[PDB]
Amino acid sequence: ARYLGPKLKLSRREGTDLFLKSGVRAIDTKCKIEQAPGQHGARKPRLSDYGVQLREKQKVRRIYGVLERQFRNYYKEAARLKGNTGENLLALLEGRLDNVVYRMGFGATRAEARQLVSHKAIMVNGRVVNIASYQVSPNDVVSIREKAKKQSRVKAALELAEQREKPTWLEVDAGKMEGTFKRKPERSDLSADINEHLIVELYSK
Amino acid sequence: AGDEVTVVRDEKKAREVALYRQGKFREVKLARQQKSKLENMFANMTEGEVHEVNIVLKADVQGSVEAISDSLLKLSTDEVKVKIIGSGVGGITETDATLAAASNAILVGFNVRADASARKVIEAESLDLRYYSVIYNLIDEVKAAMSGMLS
Amino acid sequence: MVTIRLARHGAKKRPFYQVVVADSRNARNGRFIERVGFFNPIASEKEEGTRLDLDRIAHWVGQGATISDRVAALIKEVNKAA
Amino acid sequence: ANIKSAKKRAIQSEKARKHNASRRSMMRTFIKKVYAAIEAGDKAAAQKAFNEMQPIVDRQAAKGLIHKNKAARHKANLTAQINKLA
Amino acid sequence: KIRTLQGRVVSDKMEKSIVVAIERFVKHPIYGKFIKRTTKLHVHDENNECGIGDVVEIRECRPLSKTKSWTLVRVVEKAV
RNA sequence: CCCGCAGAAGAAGCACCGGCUAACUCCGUGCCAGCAGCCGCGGUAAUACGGAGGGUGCAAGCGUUAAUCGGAAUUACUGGGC
RNA sequence: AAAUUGAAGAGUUUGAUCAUGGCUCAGAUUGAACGCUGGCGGCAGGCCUAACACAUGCAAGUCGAACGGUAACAGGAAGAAGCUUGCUUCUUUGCUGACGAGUGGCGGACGGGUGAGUAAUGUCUGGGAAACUGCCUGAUGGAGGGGGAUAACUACUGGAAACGGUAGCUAAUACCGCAUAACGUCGCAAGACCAAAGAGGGGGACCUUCGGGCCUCUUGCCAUCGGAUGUGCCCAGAUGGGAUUAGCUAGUAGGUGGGGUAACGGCUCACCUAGGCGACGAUCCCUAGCUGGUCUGAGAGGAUGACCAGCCACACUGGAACUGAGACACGGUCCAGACUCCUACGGGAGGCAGCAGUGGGGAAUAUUGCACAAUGGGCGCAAGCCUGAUGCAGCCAUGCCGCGUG
Ligand SMILES: [K+]
Ligand SMILES: [K+]
Ligand SMILES: [K+]
Ligand SMILES: [Mg+2]
Ligand SMILES: [Mg+2]
Ligand SMILES: [Mg+2]
Ligand SMILES: [Mg+2]
Ligand SMILES: [Mg+2]
Ligand SMILES: [Mg+2]
Ligand SMILES: [Mg+2]
Ligand SMILES: [Mg+2]
Ligand SMILES: [Mg+2]
Ligand SMILES: [Mg+2]
Ligand SMILES: [Mg+2]
Ligand SMILES: [Mg+2]
Ligand SMILES: [Mg+2]
Ligand SMILES: [Mg+2]
Ligand SMILES: [Mg+2]
Ligand SMILES: [Mg+2]
Ligand SMILES: [Mg+2]
Ligand SMILES: [Mg+2]
Ligand SMILES: [Mg+2]
Ligand SMILES: [Mg+2]
Ligand SMILES: [Mg+2]
Ligand SMILES: [Mg+2]
Ligand SMILES: [Mg+2]
Ligand SMILES: [Mg+2]
Ligand SMILES: [Mg+2]
Ligand SMILES: [Mg+2]
Ligand SMILES: [Mg+2]
Ligand SMILES: [Mg+2]
Ligand SMILES: [Mg+2]
Ligand SMILES: [Mg+2]
Ligand SMILES: [Mg+2]
Ligand SMILES: [Mg+2]
Ligand SMILES: [Mg+2]
Ligand SMILES: [Mg+2]
Ligand SMILES: [Mg+2]
Ligand SMILES: [Mg+2]
Ligand SMILES: [Mg+2]
Ligand SMILES: [Mg+2]
Ligand SMILES: [Mg+2]
Ligand SMILES: [Mg+2]
Ligand SMILES: [Mg+2]
Ligand SMILES: [Mg+2]
Ligand SMILES: [Mg+2]
Repeated sequence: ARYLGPKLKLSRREGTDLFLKSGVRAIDTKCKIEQAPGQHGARKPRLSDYGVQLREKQKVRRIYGVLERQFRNYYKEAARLKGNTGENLLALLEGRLDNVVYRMGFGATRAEARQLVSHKAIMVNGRVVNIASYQVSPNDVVSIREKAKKQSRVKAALELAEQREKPTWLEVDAGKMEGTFKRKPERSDLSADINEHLIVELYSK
Repeated sequence: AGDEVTVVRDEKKAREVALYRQGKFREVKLARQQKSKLENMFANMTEGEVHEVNIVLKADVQGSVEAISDSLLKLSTDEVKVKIIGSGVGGITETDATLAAASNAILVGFNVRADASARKVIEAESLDLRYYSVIYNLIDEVKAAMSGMLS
Repeated sequence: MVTIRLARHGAKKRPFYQVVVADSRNARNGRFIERVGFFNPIASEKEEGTRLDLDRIAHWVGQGATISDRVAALIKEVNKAA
Repeated sequence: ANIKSAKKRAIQSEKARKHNASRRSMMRTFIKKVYAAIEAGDKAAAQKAFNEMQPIVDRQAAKGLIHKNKAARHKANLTAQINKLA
Repeated sequence: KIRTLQGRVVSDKMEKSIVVAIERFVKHPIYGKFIKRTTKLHVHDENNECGIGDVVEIRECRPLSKTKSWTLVRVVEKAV
């Protein structure tokens, strides 16, 4: 299952933008971010250590749209691999098809990218893959079908992705509406707002 | 007994239909029983002269169970009551053996028999099993049984 | 007697046969002396279809073993290939 | 029994049984006679009994009624005894 | 070439038979303290040449007798 | 396994919110009815009982119980004392 | 290159403190059960309790190329008879294809099920000598000649039945002699002894009674030494609790001689010795199928043996033996016991812990399904037949896993 409910409430709880909206309007014009949801959202209670670790984990999980068990499997796989586990799991989450195809600029929201994917609108290496949680390999080539190449939402997506910051390990051609995922990033290319240590100490109890 | 029989089309829905029917029936029967019990517990505070006889009944067919229970319950009198604990169709099994052994009752087999499992508990327990094959003799003996309790 | 027979492995609608030297009196998946190779009637063209150790086959046949039909046809096909 | 083959097998097993009984009976009769001669002490009679017995064990072992080793043991022990006598 | 074990005589009372203790010295599984265990065996000897207090050499053989499956090879040192 | 048809159209519940332990306010009773893993709530100011609004965690599942190990260095060889 | 990178605490005794010490909670996991709720798909799993008792259907056959044979169906033949003169009843013929019953060969000792029993009669590991083994394979040879029975069948004849009894009654790779006998057996040697079976396919010439002889090919049978495989036997170590279970043992421990087994052995008997085991735990009582592994744990460890695979034991309970290469035998035989059923009361029949399924017990666990298309197994030269093994399907949120409800 997925989270089908209101979206800005997640940001309000977490206290920071999660990019769960298109961006046509600034987030502040839509909601009062500083106040937490609920009637008692004005108050700011104490948050214990376990609380802050849980909040960090929840932030990551909500930002990448993953349910609990899948996240547990990701953590286990990262622990099994070599190197710093935070780096590996960050690579793992970014290896999903939804995050990549959104990051290539073919959609407005990760939800929109996932809805495109589940409807057999994309190929990798010329093979149609509808499974959202598919993991991509380096030098793989991603493209959209000609059948759904006419979608106006994709067209506007190709434009609104422009004002965002563009990645370094990816190459995208709006001319052929396709992309190449040259190599997997490390921790460095991602936001410093993500504290992996709290997640590590949380799960490793 | 007497329920209407119909052929149905599909498989999965029949189980749910039957279970839904069972739930409401259970609800209603428990409702009547506990309504009576709650209403009349404190009314039962007074006492009087009453002769109660408890029986547990095993009969061969459904209609036979109905008939025997009906006869015994209609035979009840204001001061002489034949309160059947519970009856069912089939053989006399350990549930009936330990049920009759628990309460002050008797196992009566009408055109049915006992089984080894109930048999062991009965011989260890000294519970009384009464065997009859004719309705008339059964009524006669039970009538004697209740009429002997008086005074 | 000892014979070379096919033992089924894998999953439903996904057969994978081991090539086994075993007593005929044991079950299909029962005890056996030596595993020799494998066959896969489903594998795609980009993957090896079959593999057998021919030397051991020769050794056991010389010892006195016997061959089933499918195994015999398999040896015929592999000898044709190489 | 229940199966046809079971009945037929029992029927023929009975026959095999009485035939084996007869042949084994002859076998023991002969060994008893040679043992009695051995206890008697007459070397000529002992040798004669040994020679009339000798073909019989070999024939019966040939047909499989008694394994070869049992006949060999019997003959070897009996000749050992006859040499004990003389 | 023949596997052979060396042991101490403890019983020459039996006719054409002797009893020998084989002492083995091994560690404990979990505690690690080295213990000294013993095995008693019945050995066949044909001239009753052994004596109590000797130390001898024995080897495996067919079941020459019940509870008698080892045979004397050579008397290593004598008692007294 | 593939292609076509129509329509957002045929499809979300469970437990918890006094501390341990992530998440609070009012109404109804008044050591009663009740809760409870432990400390312990309830005698008219109940974030602990019942209802409601809000929130937290899981999800085609959610809880309770049964059972083994861990926490237990609480049988201590690694690793306890008189 | 690679095949490990592993370790958290909190509440609770007192006016307050430190310590000691018990209790409770946070995590994983299950053959799970119950409550509320419930869309799809993929893989797996599903009587843990009464080794309680079972209705019914199926679960072990095959070979006419071993044999006497026609019980059925078909083809041919005389032409029976008919007869529309070239179409159809009965008139038959083992004549042909085949094949009910029967003898004979191989197989039911494998595959499947269960864990009642066993503290070793088991298992795990590493060694060992005194053993056998059908079907498979290597070598050397052999394969001459006879004899008397029986089923089937025929005619009778008991019993309620199960099942019988008598007489005639025919053959074979069924049975039994004789010849021949070494590299086999026994024996120091000398010596003495031991076996058998044919069938089918095709055919020139020749014999020829066309009975087939005769030629050739294939496959069967006998003996002996080998290989591969299975099984039997022995040794050391390891394999629960109870010392409020301290002594146990007289074929018992040895030895000589007979006997027995495929094999060694108190395996069995006669006699002689007086021994043997036990605090390094005997004997006795309770409990228990074992292992490769599974769960947990940082590790050492603890608990456990559902599924898969190897080993053991059991088939209503107790006892015994035959047949057989191999059993002291789930769907074989005999005896005793209980229980269920049939009866003319004179006597008889039965064994799901095999696949479905029923009753009962329990908190709790399913379809009286399709097919031999594939793997594997038995029989055959082969075609082929059999297979509730196995392949696939049906029911169940029991679990892992992926997807949607925009
Ligand atoms: K019988
Ligand atoms: K002959
Ligand atoms: K919907
Ligand atoms: Mg899921
Ligand atoms: Mg097996
Ligand atoms: Mg024979
Ligand atoms: Mg050592
Ligand atoms: Mg909090
Ligand atoms: Mg509550
Ligand atoms: Mg207090
Ligand atoms: Mg109030
Ligand atoms: Mg309330
Ligand atoms: Mg609420
Ligand atoms: Mg620990
Ligand atoms: Mg510990
Ligand atoms: Mg202490
Ligand atoms: Mg699909
Ligand atoms: Mg014929
Ligand atoms: Mg005819
Ligand atoms: Mg036939
Ligand atoms: Mg059998
Ligand atoms: Mg069972
Ligand atoms: Mg060994
Ligand atoms: Mg006669
Ligand atoms: Mg004749
Ligand atoms: Mg013969
Ligand atoms: Mg000679
Ligand atoms: Mg001869
Ligand atoms: Mg154990
Ligand atoms: Mg004696
Ligand atoms: Mg002797
Ligand atoms: Mg047991
Ligand atoms: Mg681990
Ligand atoms: Mg361990
Ligand atoms: Mg088991
Ligand atoms: Mg039974
Ligand atoms: Mg028995
Ligand atoms: Mg035999
Ligand atoms: Mg047995
Ligand atoms: Mg059976
Ligand atoms: Mg009987
Ligand atoms: Mg069954
Ligand atoms: Mg029940
Ligand atoms: Mg086949
Ligand atoms: Mg059949
Ligand atoms: Mg499902």
